[PDB]
Amino acid sequence: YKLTYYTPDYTPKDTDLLAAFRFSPQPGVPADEAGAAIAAESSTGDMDRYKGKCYHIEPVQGEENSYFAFIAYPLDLFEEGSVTNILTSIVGNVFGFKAIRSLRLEDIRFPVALVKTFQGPPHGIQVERDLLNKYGRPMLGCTIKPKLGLSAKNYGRAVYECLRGGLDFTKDDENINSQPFQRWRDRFLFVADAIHKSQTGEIKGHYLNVTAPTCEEMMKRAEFAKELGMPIIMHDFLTAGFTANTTLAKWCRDNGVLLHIHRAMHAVIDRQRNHGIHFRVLAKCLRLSGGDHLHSGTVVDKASTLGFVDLMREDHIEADRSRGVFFTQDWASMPGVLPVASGGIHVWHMPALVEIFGDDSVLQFGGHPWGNAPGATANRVALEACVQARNEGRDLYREGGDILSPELAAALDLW
Amino acid sequence: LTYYTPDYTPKDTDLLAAFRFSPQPGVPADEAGAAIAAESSTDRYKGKCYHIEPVQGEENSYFAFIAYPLDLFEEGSVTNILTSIVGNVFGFKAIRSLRLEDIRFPVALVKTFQGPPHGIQVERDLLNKYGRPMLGCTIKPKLGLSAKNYGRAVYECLRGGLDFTKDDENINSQPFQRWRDRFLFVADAIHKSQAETGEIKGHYLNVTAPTCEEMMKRAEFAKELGMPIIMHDFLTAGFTANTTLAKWCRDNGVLLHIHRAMHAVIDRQRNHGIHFRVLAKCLRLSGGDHLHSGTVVGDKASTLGFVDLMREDHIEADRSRGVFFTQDWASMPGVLPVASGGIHVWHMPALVEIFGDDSVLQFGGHPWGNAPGATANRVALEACVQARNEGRDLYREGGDILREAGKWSPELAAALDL
Amino acid sequence: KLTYYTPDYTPKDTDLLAAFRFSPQPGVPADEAGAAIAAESSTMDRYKGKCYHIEPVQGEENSYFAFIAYPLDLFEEGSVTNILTSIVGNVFGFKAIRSLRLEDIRFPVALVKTFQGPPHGIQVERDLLNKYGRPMLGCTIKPKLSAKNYGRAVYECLRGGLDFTKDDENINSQPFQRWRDRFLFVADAIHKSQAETGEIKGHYLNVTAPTCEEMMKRAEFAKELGMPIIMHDFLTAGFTANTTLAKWCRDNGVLLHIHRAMHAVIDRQRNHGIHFRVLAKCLRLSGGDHLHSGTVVDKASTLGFVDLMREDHIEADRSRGVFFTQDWASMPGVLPVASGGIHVWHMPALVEIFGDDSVLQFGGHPWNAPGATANRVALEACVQARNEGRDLYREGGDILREAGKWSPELAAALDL
Amino acid sequence: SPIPTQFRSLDSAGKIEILAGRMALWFEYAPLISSLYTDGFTPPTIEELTGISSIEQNRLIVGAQVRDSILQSIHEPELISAFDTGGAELLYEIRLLSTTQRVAAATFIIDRNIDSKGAQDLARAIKDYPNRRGDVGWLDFDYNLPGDCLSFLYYRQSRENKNPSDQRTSMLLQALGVAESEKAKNRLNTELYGD
Repeated sequence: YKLTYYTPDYTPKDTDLLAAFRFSPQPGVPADEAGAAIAAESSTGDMDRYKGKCYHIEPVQGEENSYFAFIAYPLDLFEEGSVTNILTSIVGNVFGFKAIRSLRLEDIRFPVALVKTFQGPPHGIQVERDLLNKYGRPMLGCTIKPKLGLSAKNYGRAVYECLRGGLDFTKDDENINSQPFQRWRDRFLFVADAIHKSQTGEIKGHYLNVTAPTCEEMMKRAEFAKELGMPIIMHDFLTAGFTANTTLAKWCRDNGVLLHIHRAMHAVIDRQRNHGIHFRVLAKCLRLSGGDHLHSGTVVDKASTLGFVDLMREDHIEADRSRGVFFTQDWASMPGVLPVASGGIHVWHMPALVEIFGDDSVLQFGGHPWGNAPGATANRVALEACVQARNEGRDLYREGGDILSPELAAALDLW
Repeated sequence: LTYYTPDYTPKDTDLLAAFRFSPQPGVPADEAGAAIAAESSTDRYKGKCYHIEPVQGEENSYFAFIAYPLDLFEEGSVTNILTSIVGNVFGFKAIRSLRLEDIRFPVALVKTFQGPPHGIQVERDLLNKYGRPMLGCTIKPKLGLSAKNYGRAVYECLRGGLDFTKDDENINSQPFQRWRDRFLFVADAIHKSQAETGEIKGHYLNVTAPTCEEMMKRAEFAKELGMPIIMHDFLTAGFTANTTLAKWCRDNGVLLHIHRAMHAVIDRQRNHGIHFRVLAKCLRLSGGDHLHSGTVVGDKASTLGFVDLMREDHIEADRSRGVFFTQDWASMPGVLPVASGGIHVWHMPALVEIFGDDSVLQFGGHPWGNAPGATANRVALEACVQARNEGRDLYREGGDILREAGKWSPELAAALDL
Repeated sequence: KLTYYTPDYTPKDTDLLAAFRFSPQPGVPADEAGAAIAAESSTMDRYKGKCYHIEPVQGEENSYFAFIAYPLDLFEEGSVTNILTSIVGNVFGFKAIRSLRLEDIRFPVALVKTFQGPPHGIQVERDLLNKYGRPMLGCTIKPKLSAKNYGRAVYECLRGGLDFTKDDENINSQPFQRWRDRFLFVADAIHKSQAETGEIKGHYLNVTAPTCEEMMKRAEFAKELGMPIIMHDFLTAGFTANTTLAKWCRDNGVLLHIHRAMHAVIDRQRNHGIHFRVLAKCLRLSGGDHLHSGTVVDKASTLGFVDLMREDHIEADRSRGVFFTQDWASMPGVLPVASGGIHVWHMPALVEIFGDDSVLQFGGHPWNAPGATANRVALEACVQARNEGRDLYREGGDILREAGKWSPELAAALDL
Repeated sequence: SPIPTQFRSLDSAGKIEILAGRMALWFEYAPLISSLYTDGFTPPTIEELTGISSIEQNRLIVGAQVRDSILQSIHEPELISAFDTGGAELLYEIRLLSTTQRVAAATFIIDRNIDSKGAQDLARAIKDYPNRRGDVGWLDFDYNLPGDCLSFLYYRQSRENKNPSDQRTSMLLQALGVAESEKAKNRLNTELYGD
């Protein structure tokens, strides 16, 4: 019973779901025993058709009492189309297991057979480019400051200025859903007006936050955004839940509204390196549930970040342990998700961001010395300069200081 | 340190939170304290750190007490409260690690939440079960069974004496078993076992689902079949969905059972993440009549601490039990704790004394199959409850209480063959 | 042409494969013809079919097989109708071929999992009906008549011992009998029979209708009346309607019986059209708990169908008409229904040929209930004999003659 | 950027005109786009100017580079005489391989007449091969032949599979149809046909 959940000769099937875990066993507990235990607890704790199997165990190079375990799970154990069921089974209670000091989930291979039961992003990268009619470059946006205490009218004015000034998107603060000092219905009306009076001669939008306490309230807010002609909405999937996220994603596909996903709680789950769930797992799970855009955060480990960015954009990713990719993942033509870089960035860092992420991305910026429209201008200019330079073949890391209308100058002069 | 005020008294309407953290070398506790408040709140809208007491024993380990104005929170929304307090405060460089230990919800905010659909007293009245803790168990084999054979197992276990039988939290709807068929066969098993004993019995049908609509369909079917209780995973599915289901349950009269799968991901380590007691309070506000707490015998003080937090109307602060702030629940109903993990009749004495009467014990392999299983637990519990009522000491006489009962019951006598 | 016939291609696990039989026009090479089929049925170099293998039909001139792969991306998830327009939309009208027939399809797991499959499936269906250890019995009511008299015939036959009674497939709603009343009177017959015998009995109410809305109304009423099973013609009504009804059935707990009327139009001639085994697979993916397959009392081809619609995994075997190994990825099977030319003398063979997971639909007894009695006895006798170890293909005559002495109803049937 | 030996003395407008006129073969003007870019050029603008979209530009540059890396080493002139009209998309998938195994992979891919999908998967059998140091029958498939890398992939994918079932055997027959050594052949014959 302790063993037989570890079978070193087993070769995975094309339909198996595979997971890679890192762990540190309690002193006295063998690595193999711990591996078998993970497989048992995560699958059974004709049963041979319903049990997971640890097929490979190896030490983590450079770390004492630290091992990897690779476990296969039969396709039949997963509810079609459900992220919630996949996670409930895999990370349900194995993390509380007594023979292990710590456990972290590093990766999941979703077999094609399971990938095809999911909706995937409502639109995806190519569709979004066409819906927005924006090609050849990363998209830009920003948040609005002051955050709290603004009337809907003043908020709308700030949104207006930033969008008119040259940004593609403006984002609601994640902490303002509906508050005593500002109710969502009015924020939505005034923001929509700001878009109307700006939309330039090109499509612009605002990531209205439709995160809500109930499924009904969430739809109610989303429906209002649809009535107002809003091209995009956002949701905090790790605080709201995958059930709610999936529901919203289906709604979005039916109604043609792009969906923006904000990590919003991930540091709770994936920050420490020896416990919990690596972001790249959550990123794959999200791609299957829904969402057209996903915060990835910035780069400016690097390798790990680049790794998941490809996992959520590409159709086929070869395993490469140096980038944190444990299993080859075939996405079976499911559309990708645009990464959104944010935090600690300025026009100053635009060269690097363009070279690192390429064109299929969104760069969100947090003030400029002259109001906000010059802010938007400085970012719009900096980005175009970087894109054209990259097109010319210039080195955006070495020539970045040369690659980067006094709006941009004011920003560069400040720093 | 514009966010740290060493001399400040919180208002009765403030929300308070207690964090534990370890600063990067070079960073004073004062700065880390102020930083937590700043990152989590941003003058009328900023949070304020007001106390940065060190934790005894541990080096480079401190607490921070932060007040947040009432107006930073959306009425009635757990999702919003957590987003505002724990969304990104755990991600900045000044601190090596951060854990949230406690939250004080001001009355003014507590009253904007639904709370448990029924609560402890109503739930007993609906079930007509008084005096004792309730019993249940689950079904093995879990995976690979047909709906009919599953239904037979449910029937036997309930007929045998349990109050509740629980679905495997991992089986919502799968190729080997579909939820509609499970619901039909389980419901039949309940109706028959109930009719033959003259007493209400249930089954924690799992209505966890991939979408809000599917969740409702499952819940609605359970209602049509007359099922008194349903279950849901509040952490994996999340709070938006959980809150919705709780509202539905109140409107329809269905009790709601909450499973805590994946809690370990968030609260297993003691130096990072969110302590369960916080999640327990959040759930009491969102909804749920029953909640898995986990057992003690199959930290003791911290466990008892949150059990009181989710059952009592008023809990005085007591750091030795893990309670940082006095919490007044403003007459909101409590949540009935569910003990589980590593338990069988040998632990029955302790479980009764530890949790008292307002609890559910979820057991489990009996030598003579399922009804004997159920019988043995039913007897062991009644024997323990009665002994406690008499004044017998369950932590010392427990061995004899079970053996006397075992002599009376062949099923229990077999169960005690350990 | 050479961009389609690729003799050195190995199919991928995600490819949809199809096997066609054809006879080229004189002057046209077999390879060119195979390439043409792949071209007509497909297209962007990833959106074309590829012909990977061509071989002659043993024993026949101007008769070849061609094996064509199609990329997964070309097929709408969950849609039989999209698969069919893609595979059979225009190849049959192609000028360089005299005749063309589709023999088989391999549905890759990746595509199988996008379909609902049977509402309930074989094991669930037995549990719902609480019937185990044997084939099920039924018959079609003759005269193929007022709703009241119809209901009486149904009552007597079900009461007499059959598990199911069937509506004539051609009677939906007619001036002499309107469906709403047939449904009421039949439901009464069922309810009385069940109450009296203690068993579960049904009737294959025909819910085939001219429109989707009408189809639903008929199905909803059958549910209102507590009917466990309904009937539909998947070929005439078609797959959009069939799939719709199957979804309804799964949501509502009603079993679905599929009739195969008009299949002869499509597959009777051995050298043109679509072999029923293809249609049978397509139906398993669309929906249906029961399917008419017909009896044999080509045997090899019949056995092929039965495994294809019931097993989880079928190994390729050309002698049984199976061209490709088919993995159903745990999707449940469809219970086959034997029919045509059957009465108790064939009971031995039917039990041995189909095993327990089947339904036998019988035609005329000299004495209704005596008919049901004769078949119920004959079946139980045959099943018991099989379990004991008798050989039903040889001892069947004696098994029935002995059984005929237990119940004179059976003797009366055997006497004719 | 390096320019070919013919267009060393043209200006930017000369490059523009020879690009817009297609007045060469792809491996003759693919370096030119790269040099042209340095003198003020953007691909979205170039779609208006020359008229080749950015994906095609990138494919052309990478394909010409791979073709140069092939031709500068041991070979026979027949395949470079074959990579003259429409060889860019196929040269774009073998860019993952180092210069040594590149010329070996090109022979396979142009002899078996394979498209982009097979080329992507094949280069992958080669790239995944090295990190399977310990396995069942690993050293019986050599490394310097592409067919044997692909055959090892197929064999391992069918190796601990379901008992025959014409699924493991089907993958075995796929592996036997591409291998090109002799130890590989007698090992796969030991496996598929008779112990």
